[PDB]
Amino acid sequence: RVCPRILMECKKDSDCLAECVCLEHGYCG
Repeated sequence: RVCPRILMECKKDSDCLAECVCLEHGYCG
């Protein structure tokens, strides 16, 4: 669950850092 909250758009899970994931709204979370 290592995922600091950082408002950023994402195209896929890899676009985000740490174990964060890309939700449907198109942002990491």
